[PDB]
Amino acid sequence: TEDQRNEEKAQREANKKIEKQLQKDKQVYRATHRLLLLGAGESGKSTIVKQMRITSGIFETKFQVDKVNFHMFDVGAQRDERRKWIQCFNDVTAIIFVVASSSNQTNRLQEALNLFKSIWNNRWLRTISVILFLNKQDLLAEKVLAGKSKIEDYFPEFARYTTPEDATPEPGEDPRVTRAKYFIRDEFLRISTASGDGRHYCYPHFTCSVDTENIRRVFNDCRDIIQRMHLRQYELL
Amino acid sequence: QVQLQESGGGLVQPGGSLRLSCAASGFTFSNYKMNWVRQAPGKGLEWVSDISQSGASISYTGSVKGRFTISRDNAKNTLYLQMNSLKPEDTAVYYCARCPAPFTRDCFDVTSTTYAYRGQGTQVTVSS
Amino acid sequence: FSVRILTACFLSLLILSTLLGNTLVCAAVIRFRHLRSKVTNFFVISLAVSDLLVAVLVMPWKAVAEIAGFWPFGSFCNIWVAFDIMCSTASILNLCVISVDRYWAISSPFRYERKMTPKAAFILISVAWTLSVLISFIPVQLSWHKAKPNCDSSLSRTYAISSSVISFYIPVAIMIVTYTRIYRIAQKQIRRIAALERAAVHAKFKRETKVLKTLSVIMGVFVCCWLPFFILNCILPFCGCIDSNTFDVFVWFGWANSSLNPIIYAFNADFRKAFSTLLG
Amino acid sequence: ELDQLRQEAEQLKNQIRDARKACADATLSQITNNIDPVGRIQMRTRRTLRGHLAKIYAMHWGTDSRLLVSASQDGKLIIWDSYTTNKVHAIPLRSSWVMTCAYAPSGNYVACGGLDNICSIYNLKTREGNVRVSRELAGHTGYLSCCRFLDDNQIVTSSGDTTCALWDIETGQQTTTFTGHTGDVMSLSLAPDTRLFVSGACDASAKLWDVREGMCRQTFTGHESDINAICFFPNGNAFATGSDDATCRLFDLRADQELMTYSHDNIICGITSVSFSKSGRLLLAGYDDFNCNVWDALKADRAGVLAGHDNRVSCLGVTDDGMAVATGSWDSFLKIWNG
Amino acid sequence: TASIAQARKLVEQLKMEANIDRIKVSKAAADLMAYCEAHAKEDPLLTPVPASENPFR
Ligand SMILES: CC(C)CCC[C@@H](C)[C@H]1CC[C@H]2[C@@H]3CC=C4C[C@@H](O)CC[C@]4(C)[C@H]3CC[C@]12C
Ligand SMILES: CC(C)CCC[C@@H](C)[C@H]1CC[C@H]2[C@@H]3CC=C4C[C@@H](O)CC[C@]4(C)[C@H]3CC[C@]12C
Ligand SMILES: CC(C)CCC[C@@H](C)[C@H]1CC[C@H]2[C@@H]3CC=C4C[C@@H](O)CC[C@]4(C)[C@H]3CC[C@]12C
Ligand SMILES: CC(C)CCC[C@@H](C)[C@H]1CC[C@H]2[C@@H]3CC=C4C[C@@H](O)CC[C@]4(C)[C@H]3CC[C@]12C
Ligand SMILES: CC(C)CCC[C@@H](C)[C@H]1CC[C@H]2[C@@H]3CC=C4C[C@@H](O)CC[C@]4(C)[C@H]3CC[C@]12C
Ligand SMILES: CC(C)CCC[C@@H](C)[C@H]1CC[C@H]2[C@@H]3CC=C4C[C@@H](O)CC[C@]4(C)[C@H]3CC[C@]12C
Ligand SMILES: Cc1cccc([C@H]2CN(C)CCc3c2cc(O)c(O)c3Cl)c1
Ligand SMILES: CCCCCCCCCCCCCCCC(=O)O
Ligand SMILES: CCCCCCCCCCCCCCCC(=O)O
Ligand SMILES: CCCCCCCCCCCCCCCC(=O)O
Ligand SMILES: CCCCCCCCCCCCCCCC(=O)O
Ligand SMILES: CCCCCCCCCCCCCCCC(=O)O
Repeated sequence: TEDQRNEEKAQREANKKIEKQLQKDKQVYRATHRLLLLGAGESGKSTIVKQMRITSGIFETKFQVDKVNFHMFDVGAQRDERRKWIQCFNDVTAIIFVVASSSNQTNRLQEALNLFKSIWNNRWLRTISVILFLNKQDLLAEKVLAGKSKIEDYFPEFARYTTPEDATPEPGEDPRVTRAKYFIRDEFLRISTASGDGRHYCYPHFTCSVDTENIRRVFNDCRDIIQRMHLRQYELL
Repeated sequence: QVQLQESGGGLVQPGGSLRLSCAASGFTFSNYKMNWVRQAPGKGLEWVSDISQSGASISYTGSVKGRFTISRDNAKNTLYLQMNSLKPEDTAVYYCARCPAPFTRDCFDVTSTTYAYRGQGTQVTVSS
Repeated sequence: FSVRILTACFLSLLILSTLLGNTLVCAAVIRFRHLRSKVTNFFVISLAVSDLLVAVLVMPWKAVAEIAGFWPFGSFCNIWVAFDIMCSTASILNLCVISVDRYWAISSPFRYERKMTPKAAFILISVAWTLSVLISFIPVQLSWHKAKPNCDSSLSRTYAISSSVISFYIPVAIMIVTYTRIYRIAQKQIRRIAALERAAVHAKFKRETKVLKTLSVIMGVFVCCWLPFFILNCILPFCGCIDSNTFDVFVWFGWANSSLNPIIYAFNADFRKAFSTLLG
Repeated sequence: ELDQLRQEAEQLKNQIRDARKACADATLSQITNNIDPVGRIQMRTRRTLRGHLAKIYAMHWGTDSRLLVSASQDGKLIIWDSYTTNKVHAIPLRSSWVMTCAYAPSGNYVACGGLDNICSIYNLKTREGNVRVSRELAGHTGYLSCCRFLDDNQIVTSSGDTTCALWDIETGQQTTTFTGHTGDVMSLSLAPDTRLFVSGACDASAKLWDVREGMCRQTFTGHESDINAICFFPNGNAFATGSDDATCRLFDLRADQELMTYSHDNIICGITSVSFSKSGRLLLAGYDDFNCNVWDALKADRAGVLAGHDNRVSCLGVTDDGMAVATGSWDSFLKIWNG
Repeated sequence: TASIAQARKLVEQLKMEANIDRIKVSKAAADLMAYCEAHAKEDPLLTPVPASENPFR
């Protein structure tokens, strides 16, 4: 059985080399953070990836912030049916959901809210934390200032609604524009807070998709997510 | 075989009351949260309203909030939608849709271009 | 006669509970892979091993001596004192290292993931055990611990102060600063989550109590069990004057903290599942 | 135009239902009452495989039953030696997200598919001894969900755009396309004679496809929810499909209807994977509630429960000789269970 | 004209599927039962195997 012993020795040597390569890959994989980018077709997800970098089914963006490696995956050539492959992304660190707010005419915001609700309420996506980017603030400001508004017609609650005191308004922004922005933010917060019992949390940001600090926001949010996870681990939160 | 059939519709005056009945065959009715989705002509599908497995938790689109009533009869295996004070914007094809998995809250693909668990639908037209 | 039997029952219950809890934690980490895989758990395993050493080598001989009223193995007394110092210091240092690990993970999480390799965890555990051995076996065997002119040791003032500072005061200072910073970071996170929740409620202090309760339980049990003993330890050489029975009670409380360490650290969900599986 | 076609389709569907009802003289359960039950099956984990970083979505077995291929979402495809728990091969993946892996019956090639829509075929018999991408299959608009090897020349793949395609590996172009689905085809299982294969999709229907002809001979509509996995009975005349409605259903091709439903009241969780033994008497079902159920295919009772996985069982695979069963779950562990 | 084409494809497919030979359930069930009984001894999962024959021990 000399030949069998030689074959076993060769297999053990191959396994040892593969294990060493896997350990190096394991260090790279654990250090790296996976982000899933999900957004509407009208929404400027491509604008965000173009800023982030500065027929394929999935697009991968590799960027590092403060010597932290981030791989962001953007849904490309995929069918509108998303339930089977959304389950694959539970293992990632965070899902960056981008919603376009408008104020052919369809209720895109309600569809975005339903999609966020589905992601939040998904069985395996209970672990995943969603970073929310509210795109197209300039368009909302122009539409509200113009005096014609779709959100008021779509939402009865918006008419009988007050701006929250914890919200911080910019000085250049109109109060009505701030009320609409915070109302949309609150709708996402009401869905996330009511649906989820503290396992995962929603981070809302106001962006125009031409903004340099977006990557920094993502980094800050990712850091916060890991911190909350650590707080969850030691049973603080 | 999962088949949903829609009863009711046609031509309604604005302000009229229309009842939409959905017949469910090929699955257990109680296990699934069910929703109504409407497609306007030359416009995309938009989610209208949903009712959960027990029926205690019901969510509506704001434009139809306070205006449409959704009820599910488990024993008669039927979904009922009540429409009153209709508007010219309200005209659309109405589709009866089922959540894909049982005992779950998420509805990912209910609003999607080709989804196989929705009925053929009935044209609802409102004429002033 | 009845009082001796009652004390024997309490000491036996403490030793059995300490052995059962520490053995259960070690059996869970060894037999379950998910617990072993995580780098953070390595420190918990080291703490469990130190607590096991306290239960196996430190508490029974003292309990037997107290029940008997005398120390039979006279030569063994010096070695037992060295083991007692090494085991207690190793447990306290392991608690300090666990606190540092929690602060590093919560404060700088990305940096924690990149820096804290298994090798780094091994270096921290090795430094803790090495410091315990250096401050315990080397002074006891060279007779540095006893004051210059039956198992009763009167510590010299230099050794008592140095051993207390290295053993207790520097870890307590690190833990107080570390837990205070963790409390501040946790409070800021609670403020952000609470603000979002308040905004959601408007559109339509239990969490703070939970964080305060967990930190309070860890700090209160550790400080309450070990602070009276160490305060008494520093005070005793200068006076010679506190009674021996009260001191023995304080020493037992310090050992009771080692018994209470699994409940404090191994009621994590993975540990609870492993304990339920093993007990079932 | 639309009304007449829909009415005619409904009439044809009613005729098919009436024919199936007429064929159902007696159920499978009634016939199998006078059959000796299997009893409790106490399978144990003989071998545990270690070295996966992310979750293991799919695994395939070799025909020799020595080697297995496991796909993981970390960007690593690992070929495992089942007897000695040694990693024969480690392959880096161009796309991190890989949902399916297949092993050739000759053993020469290994193909994996993922969200990139590209099926990558790796040659294991390279003269240098290092793994390289033999060929990459583009041209899918949907995500590639499953792939199986007919031989070294031809591969069958399952895609997320309601299509199944047959590819000639030498040319790199699809030999034929199967376009009869309205739902995302989660998986397809080849028959042993390789003439026909059955595919399970998200439209709650399983289709029987002829490889050479290119059309679906039969349509099976007995499921309430999405069909996650499909497997063949060892003769090739029947197939069993797992589904999200916590029911495994056995469909017979000649009967053209569902022979049996495997369900339990406490089990509400969806069924990710279904596999058959060498005899076909036991049906192995993977689940979302962290355990695999062994089902007696005749008696319709749970023969056994396999509870060794921390996270949900993504895939269940049985060797061709039937010796052991390898189970992949999302906790990054491969557990091998033997009777 | 996508809907009419899809409906026509469904009608043609249903016509092709309907006109097939069908076998009764009892005969098919008997064939499956016969296959299971014939291959019952060969299956290592169904019948327990000694450790010497078992390659996984
Ligand atoms: C000096 C004697 C008395 C006590 C020694 C205690 C320390 C050094 C020993 C006891 C328990 C041991 C640990 C037991 C379990 C594990 C988990 C394994 O995945 C990595 C090694 C690791 C972490 C060991 C490292 C060394 C260790 C921490
Ligand atoms: C990790 C744990 C189990 C190690 C325990 C080691 C113990 C059992 C060993 C190591 C050192 C040994 C002591 C070494 C020296 C002496 C002095 C001698 O005149 C009497 C025996 C005595 C007192 C030994 C008793 C047993 C002893 C304490
Ligand atoms: C060093 C740490 C990591 C492990 C501790 C090992 C212990 C078991 C070893 C190391 C030092 C050893 C002691 C060294 C010196 C003496 C003095 C001698 O007259 C009696 C035995 C005795 C007391 C030894 C007993 C065993 C001992 C205490
Ligand atoms: C460095 C900080 C964190 C801790 C300092 C610990 C030491 C140095 C402190 C804490 C307790 C203090 C002791 C408290 C009480 C007495 C009794 C008094 O009659 C003599 C001084 C003496 C003995 C003090 C000496 C210094 C002391 C031992
Ligand atoms: C083990 C023995 C010796 C000491 C145990 C001390 C424990 C039981 C005591 C000491 C500190 C106390 C805590 C002090 C402060 C608070 C905050 C209050 O809003 C809730 C109660 C709570 C959380 C107390 C709970 C009980 C507590 C944790
Ligand atoms: C338990 C933690 C939280 C607080 C510790 C407080 C310490 C400083 C207190 C509590 C118990 C007190 C001891 C209780 C009893 C005695 C016996 C008496 O004849 C001398 C004073 C002495 C020895 C006290 C000294 C101070 C003391 C040790
Ligand atoms: C009075 C006396 C004499 C000899 C040894 C001790 C031990 C008591 N152990 C219970 C705790 C460990 C310990 C001791 C002494 C120390 O200085 C010290 O720092 C520690 Cl940690 C006490
Ligand atoms: C004074 C200290 C005593 C120490 C005793 C420790 C005993 C630990 C027992 C652990 C029981 C775990 C029960 C799990 C219950 C569950 O969640 O299912
Ligand atoms: C499981 C570990 C148990 C360890 C038990 C330690 C045994 C120590 C016994 C010391 C014996 C000393 C004998 C000499 C005493 C004397 O001087 O007369
Ligand atoms: C790492 C900190 C350890 C601290 C240990 C310090 C102990 C110093 C003890 C000095 C003892 C000196 C003995 C002198 C003997 C003599 O009289 O000649
Ligand atoms: C390695 C750093 C340890 C720091 C510990 C500092 C404590 C030093 C205490 C010195 C006290 C000296 C008292 C001398 C009394 C005597 O003559 O015995
Ligand atoms: C969860 C509650 C924990 C309670 C811990 C109680 C610790 C009891 C310590 C008993 C020490 C007895 C010393 C008696 C000495 C003597 O003989 O006089």
